[PDB]
Amino acid sequence: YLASLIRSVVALHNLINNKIANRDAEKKEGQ
Amino acid sequence: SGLRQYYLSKIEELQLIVNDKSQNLRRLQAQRNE
Amino acid sequence: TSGAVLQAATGMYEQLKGEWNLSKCGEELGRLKLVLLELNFLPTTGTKLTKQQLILARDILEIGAQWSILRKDIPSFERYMAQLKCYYFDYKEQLPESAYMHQLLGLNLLFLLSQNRVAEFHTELERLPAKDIQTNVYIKHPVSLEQYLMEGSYNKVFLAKGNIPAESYTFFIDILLDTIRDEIAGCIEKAYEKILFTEATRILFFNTPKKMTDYAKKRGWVLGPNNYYSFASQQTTIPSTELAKQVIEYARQLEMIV
Amino acid sequence: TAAAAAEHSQRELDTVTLEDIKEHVKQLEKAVSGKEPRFVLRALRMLPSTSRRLNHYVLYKAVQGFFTSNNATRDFLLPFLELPEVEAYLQLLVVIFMMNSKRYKEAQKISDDLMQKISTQNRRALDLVAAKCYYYHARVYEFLDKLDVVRSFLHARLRTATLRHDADGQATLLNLLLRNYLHYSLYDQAEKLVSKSVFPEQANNNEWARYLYYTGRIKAIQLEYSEARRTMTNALRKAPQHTAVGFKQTVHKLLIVVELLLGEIPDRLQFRQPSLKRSLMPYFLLTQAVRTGNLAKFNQVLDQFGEKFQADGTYTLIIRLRHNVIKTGVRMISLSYSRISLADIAQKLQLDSPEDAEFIVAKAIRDGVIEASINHEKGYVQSKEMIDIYSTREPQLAFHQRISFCLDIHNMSVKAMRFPP
Amino acid sequence: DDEFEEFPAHVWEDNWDDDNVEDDFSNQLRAELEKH
Amino acid sequence: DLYSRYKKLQQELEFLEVQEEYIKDEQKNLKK
Amino acid sequence: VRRAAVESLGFILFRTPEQCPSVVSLLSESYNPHVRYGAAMALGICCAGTGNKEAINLLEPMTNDPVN
Amino acid sequence: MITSAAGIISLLDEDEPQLKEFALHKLNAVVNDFWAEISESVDKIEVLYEDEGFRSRQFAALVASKVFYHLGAFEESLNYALGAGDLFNVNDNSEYVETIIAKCIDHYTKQCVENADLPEGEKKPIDQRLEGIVNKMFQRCLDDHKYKQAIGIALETRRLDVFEKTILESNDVPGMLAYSLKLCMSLMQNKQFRNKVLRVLVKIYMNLEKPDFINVCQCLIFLDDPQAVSDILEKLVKEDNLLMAYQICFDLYESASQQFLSSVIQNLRTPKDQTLKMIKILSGEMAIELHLQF
Repeated sequence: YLASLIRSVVALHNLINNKIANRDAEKKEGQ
Repeated sequence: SGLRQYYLSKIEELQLIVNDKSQNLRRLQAQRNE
Repeated sequence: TSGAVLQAATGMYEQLKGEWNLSKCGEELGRLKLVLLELNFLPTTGTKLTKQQLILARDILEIGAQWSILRKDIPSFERYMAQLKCYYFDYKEQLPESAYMHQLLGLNLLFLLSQNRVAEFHTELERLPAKDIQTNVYIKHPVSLEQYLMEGSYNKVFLAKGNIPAESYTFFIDILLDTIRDEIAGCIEKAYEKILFTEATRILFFNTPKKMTDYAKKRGWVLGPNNYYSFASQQTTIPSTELAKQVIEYARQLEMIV
Repeated sequence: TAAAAAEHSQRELDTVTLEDIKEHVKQLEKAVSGKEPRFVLRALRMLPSTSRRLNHYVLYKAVQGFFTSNNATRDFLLPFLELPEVEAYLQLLVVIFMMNSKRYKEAQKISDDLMQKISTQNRRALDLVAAKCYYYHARVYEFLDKLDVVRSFLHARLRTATLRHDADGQATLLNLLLRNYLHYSLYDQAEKLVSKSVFPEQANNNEWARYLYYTGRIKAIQLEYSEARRTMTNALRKAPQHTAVGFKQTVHKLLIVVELLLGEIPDRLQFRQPSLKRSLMPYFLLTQAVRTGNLAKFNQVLDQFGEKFQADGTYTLIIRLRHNVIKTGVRMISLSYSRISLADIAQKLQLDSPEDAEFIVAKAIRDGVIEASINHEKGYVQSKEMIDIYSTREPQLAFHQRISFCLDIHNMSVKAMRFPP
Repeated sequence: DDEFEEFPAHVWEDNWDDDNVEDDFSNQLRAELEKH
Repeated sequence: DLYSRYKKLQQELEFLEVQEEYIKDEQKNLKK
Repeated sequence: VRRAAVESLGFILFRTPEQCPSVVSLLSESYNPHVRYGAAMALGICCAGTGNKEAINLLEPMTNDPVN
Repeated sequence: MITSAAGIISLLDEDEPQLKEFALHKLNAVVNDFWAEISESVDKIEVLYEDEGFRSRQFAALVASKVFYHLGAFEESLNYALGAGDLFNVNDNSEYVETIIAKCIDHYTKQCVENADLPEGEKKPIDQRLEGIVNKMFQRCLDDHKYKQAIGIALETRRLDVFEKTILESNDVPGMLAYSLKLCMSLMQNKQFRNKVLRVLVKIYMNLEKPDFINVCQCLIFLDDPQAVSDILEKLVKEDNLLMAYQICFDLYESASQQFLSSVIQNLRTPKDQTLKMIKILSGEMAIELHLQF
């Protein structure tokens, strides 16, 4: 359970990074 | 007319299916490329 | 045409009123139902009759419910109050208030107690106006009965059975007493480990001690009347297959590519 | 001219808000043109702030300068102000400002115009704007105080929006329909509909919170206290933090009531919360009275605060309270004891007779709030022989639920991982 | 974020037992020892 | 037009499905 | 066999030339040089005499590879 | 409004076949709001349908279909919608009607597709009223001047008769023929169905007032019918038409396989100068010589 919790937290952090990168890329491309 | 609406419904359903399918496929492509 | 049929409706409704204000009452009620069907039960959002004859339809439905309670017909009973509650709650603005309504609603509430649909009961309690719940006696008395029952003062509700707002509350006291005996049973099943015969008798109010064998002749948890009845004593292995399924599910959900 | 200076500053703010509206509109064009049938949610995220900052002259100039593509529909906006998605979003802003002005008649006329337009246009990226329009139309008819035809019409719209496999519209329609049923006290029909329907598992957090609140209300009045309490706690958790004070207050009140019914005591932190202290103070008095077990205090507080009790709606639950007041007494008596006798139970609960105490403890067994045995041969209530719960499958089950949840979060995250190219 | 405008709107960490009204423990102890 | 678009989009859907299962299998092999 | 399979895939898909690049692009950036060669030849056969744009775009980086 | 249908379900539960019909009428009236509670009472409607009926076998079917629709069990809803019969009233603007028609079409297409490949004898029987609803939809499409996409529906349903009827009785016969050929050669995969559709297409081309012999020859190439194409060429040469025959032979060489060309040449062998130079063109001497010279 501890292992799965850590893995899920890491996955969420990766998704947050991906969202930030995608929004930055789209904003830069638009402007 | 009635069958026109029938096809519009079918287009919409399969179009949403295709859109989400393409999104998932591009995500998988990024993963495999990594 | 229409006016003539309305006049005939009033005519045989007054005929029934003069009749009783049993079997022939049933056929009269059937005729009234048929006539109302050539007429309309519910205007249903698009006719808007606003009929004193619709008030009369509500009335004849009430007398039909009275006949049903006299006959002790639970199906027709429920049918008649379903229709009556529709009429009452739906067209409050269009129709005038019926003073002979809270009595029937309280009777329905008592029947709900006796039949053990407490959830429904509370639904009708919510539906009812809040003030009447306290102000009225016809509505409050079922509320007090439920209050005592769900508190657990079975002796107190037995005592309160004597208080009846009207004779209409008939045979519902009896079926509710049977329900109370059922709850006391419940207590016997999953509490009161190793209960005694006389204690069971004087808790679970059966009839005469010779009939005390009741509820064991029928519900019968293999009572095994070993003098004390033992309460029939009514009341460590690894689930490896299930837990292995769970663990294999974890492995599968880890290994899947998604 | 301080008035002139303020007007010029207001017009500068108007230009900024018009630029914001342009940004939202272009986001709508991006969404429709491209994949990801979204970013309409991005545009709507500022919808509350834009609606708050709206102005009469702002809307008038917007309608005057826009809607130039085609159609003369600006004749339905200019007199009262004196594209696939852009028309819908601007028009939604217009009707929101009309509601702010409180002119319900033309508000509902214009909303019906919206509703016909959206019913005509069977698009898939317009579903979110349609849901927002449905919510605001339910609200305008609430302000008009009719809420009669909404039942039928939103029911039909829900049928259409569930025949189409939509989530946001389904959730919004279900929430509004349940709100109508509750406002009219049609608890039976609400229960039937929630039983025979399925809430979209992936729905907006706000709609999820609303649905849990309504379902908890249904269960509480339907005699499902455990389910009502857990659903209501989940709704409170899902609800926003620095807003929605009224929704949070209602959830807190009903949750406190349902906990008191279950037989527990609410956390004092709720009452201590500044945003809820004054609102919940009557329920603080009620909680104190129940904990003390003083029927006189209970009755006097009920008489004093009956007003708020119609304002919210708890009377059936508030008498079910008295029931669970005695239930809480017996639960604590069994909690802080292991072999207490029936006579001691009667003495401590002030019950009239040991037989009455016996009946009450049996009903406590009904409710499962004492989880204890009893023996009337000697007359004492033995408790379940407490077991060291670690050499058993309870820890396994708990860890299993949590592990499954963590795996599901990982799966959902790695699926939501998106690449726009 | 979205807001619910639909629904109408000490420096310590207190405890439930605190509000309970009872005699001072000094008086309670004095009584206990007097009757013991 | 309508039927032609429907058939084209159906073909696109099925093809993307096969390409997805390919990407899955090949990702498995690359992990190996 | 892997290379031959990719070429055969191109043979299968030539009838819709724009469609094949969507597939063979992912192979084109493959760690197996035989798979890369198969991707190249499959794209060539599929889009032969078509002058497709993304096919040439994919070929270019492959035209600059360390393997022969 | 009404706020509760319990009274109406109670009316339904009775045993009077004069009250029952009015109860069903009101139920159908209010189903747009009260399927919620009508659902658990549907079984009563099911048993009330499964009987002599007395107009119930016609109205209870519609009511049950409506309630199962509002639920979401389209599989069960469709059967009772069919059992309703003429009460369906296909020609009307209603969302329930639209969706039930869509599900009917989907089920019919699925059954036709799955049974076509099965033996000529072991074909699962189709529902006659289902076929009737589908035929009514066909007729509506034809009447609404929507001749296009009627061929699409027919192709999906695997029925060549309606496809032929709609392609024939319609404006722009050459345009519809070209569109159908595009669909048949491009999208649809099943080889047997493609052969049948192309057979129908060539039949229509021939029966046309001025047959499109070029499209006919291309279809013949696809079908691999050297005897038929040889007969076509023999007839064309017999009538005073030579340019069409020459172009047909040129396209035949440019498209069809060597074995097919040899077979058609043998069929031709089995004025005569016309036949001789037609055979030479089919062999392709002039084709290769022209390409070499170019």
